[PDB]
Amino acid sequence: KVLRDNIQGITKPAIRRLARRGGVKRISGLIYEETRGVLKVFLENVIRDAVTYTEHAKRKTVTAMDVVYALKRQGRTLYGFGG
Amino acid sequence: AEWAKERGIHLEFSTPYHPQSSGKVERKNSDIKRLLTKLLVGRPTKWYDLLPVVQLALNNTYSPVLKYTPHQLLFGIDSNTPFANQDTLDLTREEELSL
Amino acid sequence: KARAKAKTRSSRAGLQFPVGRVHRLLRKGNYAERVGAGAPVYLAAVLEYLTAEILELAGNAARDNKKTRIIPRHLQLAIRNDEELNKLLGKVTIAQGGVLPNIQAVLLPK
Amino acid sequence: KARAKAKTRSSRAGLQFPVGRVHRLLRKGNYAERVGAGAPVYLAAVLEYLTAEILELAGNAARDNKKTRIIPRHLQLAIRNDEELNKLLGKVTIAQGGVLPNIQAVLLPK
Amino acid sequence: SRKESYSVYVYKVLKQVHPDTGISSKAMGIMNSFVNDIFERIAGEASRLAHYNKRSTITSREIQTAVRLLLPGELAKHAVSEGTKAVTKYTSSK
Amino acid sequence: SRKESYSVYVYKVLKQVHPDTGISSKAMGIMNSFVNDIFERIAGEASRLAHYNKRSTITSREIQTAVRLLLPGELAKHAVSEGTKAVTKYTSSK
DNA sequence: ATTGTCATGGAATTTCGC
DNA sequence: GCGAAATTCCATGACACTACCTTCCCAGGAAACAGGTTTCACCAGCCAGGCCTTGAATGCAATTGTCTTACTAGGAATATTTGGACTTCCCCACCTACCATTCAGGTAACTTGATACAAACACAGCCC
Repeated sequence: KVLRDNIQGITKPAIRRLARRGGVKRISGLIYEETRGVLKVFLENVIRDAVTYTEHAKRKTVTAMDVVYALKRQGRTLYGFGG
Repeated sequence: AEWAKERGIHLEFSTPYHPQSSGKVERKNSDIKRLLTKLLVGRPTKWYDLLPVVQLALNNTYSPVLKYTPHQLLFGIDSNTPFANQDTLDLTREEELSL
Repeated sequence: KARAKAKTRSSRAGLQFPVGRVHRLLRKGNYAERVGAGAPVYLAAVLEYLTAEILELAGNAARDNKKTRIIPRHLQLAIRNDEELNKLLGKVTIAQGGVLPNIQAVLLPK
Repeated sequence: KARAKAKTRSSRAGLQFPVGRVHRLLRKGNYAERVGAGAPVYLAAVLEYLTAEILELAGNAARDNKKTRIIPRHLQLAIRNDEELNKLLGKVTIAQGGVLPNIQAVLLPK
Repeated sequence: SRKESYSVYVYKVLKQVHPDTGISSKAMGIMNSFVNDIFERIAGEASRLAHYNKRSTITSREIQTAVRLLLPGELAKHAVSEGTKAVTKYTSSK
Repeated sequence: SRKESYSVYVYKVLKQVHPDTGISSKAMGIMNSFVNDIFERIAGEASRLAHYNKRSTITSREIQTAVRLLLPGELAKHAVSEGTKAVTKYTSSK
């Protein structure tokens, strides 16, 4: 199923609100075309590593431990969902 | 083979890929797997318990075309088993060796 | 017939984390072929010291913000408050936590 | 008696890295309990593609600087010249190499 | 079927230093997955300590070195001495 | 005693694509230790693929997934197809 | 410088009764 | 001589090292999920005005960069001296493999219990 224009779903306040959690007061208007780029790099290195686990067990559902196993691979461990 | 030359064992080997050459052992393995099969019906196969049974249950099965025990053809008289012959107790053991 | 009183090996060492369950997770995880009898004892203790040290610190932050139960924000905040606990989990995201309160003291208003 | 001609499994697949030596480094490294007969074949090929791809690129830098043998500087410089070879070894120091020649083009003289 | 866990063995530690304290479900899973991760760091460094010294044996010495590597500074002083109590108590028994 | 190595099997690859090329001693050890490291990444990810799917068996399928994880992008397209040639050639033999 | 076999149930056979 | 009973006969089959592997079935349930409807509230998108921050232009001051010299210590080669890692050989205790026995935990259920959230009115802290 194909639904495009959804890198533009990461809206303009929801990058500002993520900026405020990092402790950032004033931002530019050109981070919005940088953040959407660095985000899709990070999801093209997790979903590419997650699907090769789900294809390997011949599952059609990328389950909760799969993503945690992908994040185990990169060296960014996620607790709380298992694994 | 180096142990076998100590005892005086003449080792004999079958022709390869020919299990028919070893005659009786391929028959009694169809006996042991028809005694241990029959004992172990309807329970977990704990067959290490039943091995002193098998070399006393098969060794007192009459050969039905020879009409003797394996005990009698090996020793000469039955041991204290159920249903043992008294037909040899009418004889002298000092003379039934050559019988 | 009966047998003796089965005393668990977690009660024979004064721990709380099991040693029977740890000793079958060193022979079904292919870590090595032989696993000593004292190794899952010694490992269930180190799993028990470090489970206290978070929850000791997670108890305080629950108390300092007037809470009965420890929600993950406290686990988020008990970690990264302690220095040496943070250097263990320096790469590790905790789910549903957010970050510590932090301003770089240059963004303060004028 | 004698036996047949011992044909090595590296020659039965058209590779150069062994499969007999790889197949005892999957059963003495405790990776799993059972190791398939095709797995050290398939792994000795991937060890053989990637051993060429450095030395293919390490042959060129030896040639472009008029050298017969490949010293580690060429291995330092064959890596980080190719993009996708660098992203594999992005964390990895190569001994006795130094870095690529690089200036940020702002330090150029005035 | 059966999911093994460390959830029960948290209440046997939570009710040791904070006996009037509950703990939520979604915070159990963190302290559940804290254990399974900090398990296989210590095991998976004791494992690779077996190959580095050519032994097939995980002793209780090798878990001690694989805790003095993962834990930094002041945790590496306590969690060593919080294990050798639980071994010397264990071996004097049985 | 005996140190096993991959040094000999480099000259059987170095003399395939650059037949007029030598290689130094201290550069052999890099391509030696490149192999032993890239060995146990692929094995040590195929190993942990055995536990994740509850099998005791390293197949030649599991090495293929543990190469599509470690190698990025365009190496993951070639080193897969540079293995399935060497298996199909292998299995049609013997 | 080695090779079937042997328990097993119809079924045919022999005993033998008077 | 017929029938009943006691006996010999002979044609035959299974034992040979065994488990996996694949694909379809079954199945119950459940897993949620993918699909879809529904509604309300909220978060995002819109646009402009004011101000503050950044960029630039600059002059200058000291910081830094270069040149030069007396020199200190690093490195290498040496002899030697010394400190040990690993190979070696052997034995014991410890781990394992096993079954039987039993206990404990996980699921599960019914109940209970307790806390957190949502809401409302007010208080306090900081800022314009």
